[PDB]
Amino acid sequence: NIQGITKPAIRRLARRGGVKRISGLIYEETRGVLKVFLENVIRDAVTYTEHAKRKTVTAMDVVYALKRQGRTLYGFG
Amino acid sequence: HRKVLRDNIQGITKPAIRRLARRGGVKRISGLIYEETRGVLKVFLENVIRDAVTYTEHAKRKTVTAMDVVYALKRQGRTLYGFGG
Amino acid sequence: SRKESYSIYVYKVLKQVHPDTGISSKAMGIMNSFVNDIFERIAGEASRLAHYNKRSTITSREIQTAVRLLLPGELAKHAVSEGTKAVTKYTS
Amino acid sequence: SRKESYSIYVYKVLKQVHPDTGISSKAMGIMNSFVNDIFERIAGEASRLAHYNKRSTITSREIQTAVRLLLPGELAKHAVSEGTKAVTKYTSA
Amino acid sequence: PHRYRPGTVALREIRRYQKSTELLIRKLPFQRLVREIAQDFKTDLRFQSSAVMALQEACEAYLVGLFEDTNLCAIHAKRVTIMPKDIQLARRIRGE
Amino acid sequence: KKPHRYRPGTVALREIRRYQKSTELLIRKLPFQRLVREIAQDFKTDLRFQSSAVMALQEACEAYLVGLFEDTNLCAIHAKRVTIMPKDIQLARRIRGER
Amino acid sequence: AKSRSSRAGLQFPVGRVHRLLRKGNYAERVGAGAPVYLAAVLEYLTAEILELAGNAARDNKKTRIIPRHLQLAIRNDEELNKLLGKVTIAQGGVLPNIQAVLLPK
Amino acid sequence: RAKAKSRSSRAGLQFPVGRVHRLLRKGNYAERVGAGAPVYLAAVLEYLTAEILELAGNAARDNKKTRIIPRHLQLAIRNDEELNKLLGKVTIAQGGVLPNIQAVLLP
DNA sequence: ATCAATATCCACCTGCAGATTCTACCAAAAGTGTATTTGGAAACTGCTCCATCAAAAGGCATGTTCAGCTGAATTCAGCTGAACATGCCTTTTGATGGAGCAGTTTCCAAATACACTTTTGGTAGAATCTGCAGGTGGATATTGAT
DNA sequence: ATCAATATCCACCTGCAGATTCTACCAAAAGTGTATTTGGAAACTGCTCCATCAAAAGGCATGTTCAGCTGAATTCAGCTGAACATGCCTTTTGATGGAGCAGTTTCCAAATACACTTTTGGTAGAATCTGCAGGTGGATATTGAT
Ligand SMILES: [Cl-]
Ligand SMILES: [Cl-]
Ligand SMILES: [Cl-]
Ligand SMILES: [Cl-]
Ligand SMILES: [Mn+2]
Ligand SMILES: [Mn+2]
Ligand SMILES: [Mn+2]
Ligand SMILES: [Mn+2]
Ligand SMILES: [Mn+2]
Ligand SMILES: [Mn+2]
Ligand SMILES: [Mn+2]
Ligand SMILES: [Mn+2]
Ligand SMILES: [Mn+2]
Ligand SMILES: [Mn+2]
Ligand SMILES: [Mn+2]
Ligand SMILES: [Mn+2]
Ligand SMILES: [Mn+2]
Repeated sequence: NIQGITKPAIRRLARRGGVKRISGLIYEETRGVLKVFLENVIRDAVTYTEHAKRKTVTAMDVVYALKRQGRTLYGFG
Repeated sequence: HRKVLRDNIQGITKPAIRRLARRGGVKRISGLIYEETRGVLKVFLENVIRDAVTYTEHAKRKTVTAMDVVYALKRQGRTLYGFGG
Repeated sequence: SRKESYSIYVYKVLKQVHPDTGISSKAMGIMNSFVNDIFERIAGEASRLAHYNKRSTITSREIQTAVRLLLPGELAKHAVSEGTKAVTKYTS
Repeated sequence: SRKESYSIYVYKVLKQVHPDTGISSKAMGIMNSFVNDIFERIAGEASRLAHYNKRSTITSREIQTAVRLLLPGELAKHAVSEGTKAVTKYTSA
Repeated sequence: PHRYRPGTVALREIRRYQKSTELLIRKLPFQRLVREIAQDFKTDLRFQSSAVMALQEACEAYLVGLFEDTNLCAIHAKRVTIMPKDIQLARRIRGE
Repeated sequence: KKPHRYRPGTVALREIRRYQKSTELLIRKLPFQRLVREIAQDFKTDLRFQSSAVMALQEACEAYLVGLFEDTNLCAIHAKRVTIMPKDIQLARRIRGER
Repeated sequence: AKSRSSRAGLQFPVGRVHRLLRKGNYAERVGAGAPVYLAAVLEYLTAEILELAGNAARDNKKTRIIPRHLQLAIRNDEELNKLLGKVTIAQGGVLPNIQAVLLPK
Repeated sequence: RAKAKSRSSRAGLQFPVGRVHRLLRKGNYAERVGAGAPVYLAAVLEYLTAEILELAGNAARDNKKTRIIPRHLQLAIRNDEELNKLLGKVTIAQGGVLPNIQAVLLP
């Protein structure tokens, strides 16, 4: 499912980041980087879900998971 | 009172900066690094000391304690071990 | 059935500073996040200040020291002044 | 004046894992710092867990979740097993 | 036939995507990835709609910021092309 | 009849190994103490310091600088240099979030 | 008869802030001036952000502030940017900024 | 009146359960503290302390020393992926750094 | 360094859907009045450490010479990545049920709080115990001129 | 490829600064009993999600062509490392007052507690009114030909 993150979507993110020219090997590298990040956040978000004895991951569970990883997110409280 | 303290950032000598860089793995050093390093350190030290003295003043003390510095380092994300009790 | 937020107070401040400007729902949610974030930052630092000094009370003095620690530069000086002015007006 | 520390408990664990090894006072000061840091980390996260879930009690369940949040990988699983073992041993009087 | 020179459209794309705010990854494949990752930690999970959006806002903000740092690293080496070694240097210095 | 001379970089490599094996503080104690007191005095006059507070500050500042010289070195090597330069420090501090 | 907010000259709620301080496990006791001081600081910071962001909404012919305006307001102000340096504003995007060496010629 | 049985001994622990309980009670973490919480916390702290002392005693034996010093703690922490991650933002006073020369610098 | 052609960007328009603002009702939160308690400031004061000076030798900073080798500057081809037309399939959008959790309220058994009392584990300082820091010298490895 | 120079490695040595053990007082943990609080099992009830199906739009995958960027190769002057003479100022240990933390006691200004009233903010639907989907026309920039 990580290949569902397509090369043009990765280019659009790089463009938002100001990048003009992109090596061909970047797309697989970005997928590996994204996967680690998503795994770390989701691992904690689910730990919060289990603690509340819920079966539904909430926006708050994600917000708390992002916060304790130093990446505070505004807009979903 | 003591003789007034001035220009002490120059006490951070080129050989001490070199030794610090060696511990950091650095083999070769541009001539301009020494003045840059002093400015970076001055900013770092000022920031920690500012917060340390805020804790001291809040406690209504006149003596900066090790704990005041530990607390200042901690709230800047640089937790320091070894200076408690 | 009843969920609290800072939205009406953010709206009241907005109308003081820009009387005929509005705010979108999503932008309001960001403002709510912002107030709660700063509230926890200052209250958390004030709690540690009281504990470090073995006091059981959070006073305006702990809030002021927390503000000096947490806010940068000029923002701190204007926040300390606003805080001190509000306490004075309230005390009279 | 009377100052409390974790020094004697660190020393007893040291003697369990290395019966003929000592420790310098500066290294002991690092161990005390370490114990106090992790204590504040776990208790702080447990306090938020209880608050998020509108509980007024920090129970061993909050300690366990905080440990799962705060410790990486294998460390978490070994700490959870020791923690769970100590509580079961403790509740059986 | 009309053909822009290499890099003219890239610069147009930078300007376009730095002025806008919409999400750049497609919704369904990201939604599918989140659930797959979530399965390896706990099975049978449901997700609030807004939780998936929070995760997508966070991952894109993270990737954009990382691409900015990666770009500085490429430019530092006298290049205009980002390469995996630029991402790796940037992630090493970030402490990741 | 020629006096012995090591090649440029051989003594530098000897020093890396020497200082990465040891743990002593690398800035002289008394000049560091004078620096701390000068900076603190400009924030509040008439301060005293516990001896261990000056030492805590020196431990923290030397670890910070060593860590920064590590990142600075990676940046110089990334540009195919073995010499660290101010633009390496500035890049490292920019990516670290200090700038 | 008068809310504590109005006696302090504030829009932000003193009563509610006091209650949140009491129930957040910050300390066994909360003095009377602390929620007034805290409410005033929060009101001030909110005013500072809404001022700069209201500006952004008018420069693009909008009656309503949106997150992009908050993001431009925050990131173009050195102190606000530092205070919120580890904060993500959803739907805020980034500042327009192309490194010079990438421009043509 | 019954014998006093230490809560540390009842849990099979070296770290002090009673003291941990008091520190939890007075740190304003919650209005109430459950009976198993200080037992679980003390056991985790004891476990992690054993993990660090195990590796640090090994490092001190690798340099033929009977006494652990901060350098051994630092070598122990930074040579272990998980301890290094847990203490990633921690400075160990007098710990120095790991030997490490980038390859492109060797002669 | 300019012209002619081409393509994209950027205001500006209407008309209308939908997001936001507006209004009124009402649990719940905030405020009030009155009583009562207490954390902690003020005023002491004992007693750690902190500031400062002192002495004196040698560890180390400094400033210089000189030359190795590095960074800077330049050229260029071959290979990669950008731009683009094309055509296909994944996503998007919409619809429809219904399965499944959150969420809510109530009520005791079980849990934790806390004043009082008893006991002992943990601390400070004294008394012992001992690694290892330096001090020395020889084997070996590395380095660099030859 | 082989010597001299030099550094680093590596055992060995002991006494004393620092670590460990001893000792006795006592603060805090534990025991007891009683008061108070809470988490959770039971029985629900709407409401978000998940599942399913469907068409079609528009975004992606692909293949082709070549521009221009990256990496390689090359040259060189001048920067920075290595080595050293010179001499200063850091280091170490101690003295000596005394600044200022801490420890203790007393006692209110400010805190909590509680019954009761007043007000407010959240909510939902109606009533407003802003963006925005596309379409247009001009601004502006890019590109190739000179
Ligand atoms: Cl107060
Ligand atoms: Cl428990
Ligand atoms: Cl690469
Ligand atoms: Cl530079
Ligand atoms: Mn063992
Ligand atoms: Mn009463
Ligand atoms: Mn009292
Ligand atoms: Mn000497
Ligand atoms: Mn000199
Ligand atoms: Mn070179
Ligand atoms: Mn070519
Ligand atoms: Mn005993
Ligand atoms: Mn030795
Ligand atoms: Mn007593
Ligand atoms: Mn005095
Ligand atoms: Mn109202
Ligand atoms: Mn449009």
